[PDB]
Amino acid sequence: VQKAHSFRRKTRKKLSKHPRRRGLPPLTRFLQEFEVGQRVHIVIEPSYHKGMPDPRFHGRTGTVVGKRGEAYIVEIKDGSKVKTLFIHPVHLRPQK
Amino acid sequence: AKLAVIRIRGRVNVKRPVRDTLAMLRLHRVNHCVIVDDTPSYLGMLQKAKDYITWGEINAETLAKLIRKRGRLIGNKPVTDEYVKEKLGMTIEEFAQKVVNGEMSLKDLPNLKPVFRLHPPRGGFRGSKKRSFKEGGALGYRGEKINELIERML
RNA sequence: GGUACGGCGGCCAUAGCGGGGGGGCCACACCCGGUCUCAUUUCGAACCCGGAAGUUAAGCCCCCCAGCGAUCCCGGUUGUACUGCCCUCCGAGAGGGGGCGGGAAGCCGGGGACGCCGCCGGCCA
RNA sequence: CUCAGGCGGGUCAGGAAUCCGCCGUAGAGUGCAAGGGCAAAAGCCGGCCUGACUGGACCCGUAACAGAGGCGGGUCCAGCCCCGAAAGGGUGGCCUAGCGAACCCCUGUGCCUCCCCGGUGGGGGCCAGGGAUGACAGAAAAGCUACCCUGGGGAUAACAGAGUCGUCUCGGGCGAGAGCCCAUAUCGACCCCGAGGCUUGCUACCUCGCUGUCGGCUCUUCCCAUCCUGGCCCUGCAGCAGGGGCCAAGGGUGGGGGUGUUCACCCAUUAAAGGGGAACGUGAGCUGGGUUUAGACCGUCGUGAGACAGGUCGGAUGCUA
RNA sequence: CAGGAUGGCCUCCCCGGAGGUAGGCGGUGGGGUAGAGCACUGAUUGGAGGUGCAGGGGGCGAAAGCCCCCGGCCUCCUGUCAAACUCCGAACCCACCGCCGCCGUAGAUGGGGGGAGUAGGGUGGCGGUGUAAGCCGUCCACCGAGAGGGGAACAACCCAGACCGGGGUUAAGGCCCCAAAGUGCCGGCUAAGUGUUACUCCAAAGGGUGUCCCGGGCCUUAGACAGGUCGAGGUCCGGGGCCCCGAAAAUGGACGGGGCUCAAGCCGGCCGCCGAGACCCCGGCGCACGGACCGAUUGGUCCGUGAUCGGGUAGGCGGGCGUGCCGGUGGCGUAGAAGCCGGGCC
RNA sequence: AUAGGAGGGUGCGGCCCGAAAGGAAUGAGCCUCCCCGAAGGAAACCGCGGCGACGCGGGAGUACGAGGGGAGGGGACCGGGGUUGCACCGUCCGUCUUGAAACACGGGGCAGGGAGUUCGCGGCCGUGGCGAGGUUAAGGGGGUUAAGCCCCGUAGCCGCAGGGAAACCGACAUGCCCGCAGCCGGGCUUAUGCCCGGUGAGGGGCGGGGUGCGAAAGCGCCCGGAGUCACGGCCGCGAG
Repeated sequence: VQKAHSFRRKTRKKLSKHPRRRGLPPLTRFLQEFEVGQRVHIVIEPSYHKGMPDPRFHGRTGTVVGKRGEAYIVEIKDGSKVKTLFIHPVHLRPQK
Repeated sequence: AKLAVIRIRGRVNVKRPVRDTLAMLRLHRVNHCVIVDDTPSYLGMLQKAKDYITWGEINAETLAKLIRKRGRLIGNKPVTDEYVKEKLGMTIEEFAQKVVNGEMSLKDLPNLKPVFRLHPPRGGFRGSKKRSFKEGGALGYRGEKINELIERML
């Protein structure tokens, strides 16, 4: 039986937190800041449901090209297409 | 250290990664030899393509004989002592000694092709091309013994 | 510069749970009383307001431990289980094997671990 | 503010009504499946509210890479507001389901427009919301054909071949036992390992510009897992006989009753009246009783045309090698 | 649903002008598969302790309740599990950055336009399913769309990817004859024609004082075993190699055949030869790109590079050969046109 | 008239033909001798290693080697063709199909005939004319044996201004940056060529502007002049 892709399809383990990490995350990731041109990894925080990108892009590394409101604008290369995502800084991690 | 690498197996039933590794190593055909360094990147490439090549350490005498016999320039012109002396100022033996020592590289000789197209060995390969040299075949790393094979293939 | 003083924090258990000993210049508390501010789906129990009669019993501060939990290092199991590439290697089959490259989990023994760090203020000097 | 559950103590009060204390990482709850997330909350209890609003921009998913009508979601700008001391939050439900093109019609609102011009009634257009197509990327819609026809298909069934052996036929390993004692004279539970392609099934690999079916008659040949004939071994083999097994395929294995039957049953003989393969051997050798067209009857089912792997009567067999 | 459309994959032309990433090394991050384990969720054998715990069975009491057995619920020990479990956790894969390597100014990455074909795939490894065959996906290696040399013939297995004329050496593999190359060498095994099979084809459970060996115990050279007498090794066990029994099919017959026994079989090694269009060399052709020189309509001659050009179905693109007639231009023919028959040359 | 494969492939032998068009008495097949020579490449013999098959150093990169040249002798064939023999190899042609020799379909022989054509609309390319303009249609005049040839013919169509359903409104003849080719200056290089710095058409990006929706911000489309006609070709759609 074919199943169409949805936001939470096959995310039982991808979007699950460690038992010892249950609860609110430390505020450093919430309040972290980035500059245009910086490269950041995408690590979705399951507890925060705002500004979450599609889980298909979890684990990828993109580049910051702007900032709208509280969310950062991240550009990724899916195959040959350029895809633009609006990701909250809590879901991002600096490279190196 | 300088490593001589010779392709052993053919161009059929070769998967894309190994084929592209061989193309980057410039070993497009059987009985073709190249000289590279023992840097980690080259070692990783050799490990990736280990099932179709044999490589080893080459000494200065073998390198000089290989340059004199199977070395060629652009247009497949032979490499001669007069040309080597005119371009660099020393003999082929001294050039090979310096290259092996690491004081210069083959690219220091102008218009020198980086691929030596060898001849099939005299008496043939003394092992099956499906096993490794350690088991008794003709594949993989064989160390200093690559010099004997190069001698048999000129 | 000293202090068994406090406020705001970072990593978020190698930091927790449970035990033993010591301490109050200051400071933090327990504590005394509910007119005023504030509240009980009753209760000044909490929260709030006004204080210093008494206490270091405990919250707190300092030192220690290895019973539980967690986790770092070393040795054995062990290059064991598993695994990437090639193969005219064996096997009736199931499967296994050779070469090159990686490599656990758990258990046993010996150590570690009862947190580390940033900014500032109070008191004394 | 902290849940579920548990322990100890309490007038009726008990397993279970209400209350005090302690342990209690969520073992509860979050409207509804499951997964994920939630502990000074996203749960429970209260106060005040309608941001489940208006005009727009960009982006992700359905639909990776890699095209998309419709739909869902995310990040924001502006307007008017809600809660709060403030920070801050609010574009429905903590996240992932609960739904739908064109044309036409209804409603809201405030603009444009209708053939020479102007007024009126009426019509048309732009924006927003709604009425559904579940075969859910959106036809309005019941059957028989055996009187059937056409184009095709070994992309696809029935007969036959091929693969497989669950099933079928035939063996083997161990030995609980039954046999007056004694497992193995004979039978051999519960389990386990096989051979054959002689039953049936499964697959759909060859064959639909045709490879003519079942049974019977005629004729030829082959296998052994041997029914009799030849020779042996064990015995719970006294003899006459029996039971089990071994070598052995030269020869034989017949005649009749009902039934289209193969098979099975029965009769009188017999040394015995064996099982199978050869395109389920053999229709350019025969017969045509059954099956499987076109005619007809009965029973059942159907409103009906009609149908029945239900019976019943009749129903063509081409040849100059 | 035997058919179409949008994409993916092919081909031809153009713009633009400096980067690109199939392979590797190191780094910054992501993951929960294999394996493993019981710390949640659900299973799972027995025992010990605690709890009367709303259970049941008896004895026992007017009645308030006792005494045991069993059962339930917790802790520990013991023995086992999980595709819809995870306190752990690889190999490996993916994203990004620096470097090595390779490609690119003889123009890549990228962009625009023209033309398609393709919507039945197969074999092979892996995963779900099924007794199996098979069915359904996945990996892109080979056939499809692929020559040559081998496996006896073979689509798929091995070598190998191919312009033309020659020379040489190797690859798969092979060397008793068929059949080119050894009745080749050293050590051991088999007595069954077992075998003579890399794979497309190949029979098991259970047994064998049949043989060749390894390891571990008891007695153990007139103190062992077999029958107080002899007077030298026996007793048992667990394993390894080859072989044997288990082992029955239909036209006459299959190691390819003949045949082969200190092999022409197997096991551990070695030596020399033979063997492709593969690799090397000489000569020739074309193609792609760049260059010089020369053409009154697409071009022509020559040079330079090609280890990094030369198979090919669907399909795309370029050049050339042939036939009837028209406008020109130059001609042939009764001293023999067209046509036809057999030959020479290009 | 003792021999097996789809009737063929490679090489040569036997028999036979062989005037011309192919070479050749200005010399053929053939015989002898000399020089050079790619990749490749022995052995007699001597010394040594190994239980052995055998190997190693010298001989030696020698003899030989595809091919490239020269000289002498002889004097008529060589190339080519018909048939057949030997050795090795080879299971026909077209077609659907994953898969054809097929027990899958179309296939007695030969000769002639036989299947992407025409129009209309549209996209694109090769070339040519004119160019902010381009081009004619129907038709008319001249001339001609003639329908060929010459001139005229602005109606019409496309373009020059776009946005909007409509009413209606109504834009850069270059303000700035980056920058390829080309040009200029300098350095190195025998030269080609490379590098640095300016200027830079075309190209890319800002800024500004017209209009639609909006209270506005803000977005969509458009704006700093290249189009039009003709010939030929590919394709899409409708006609058989």
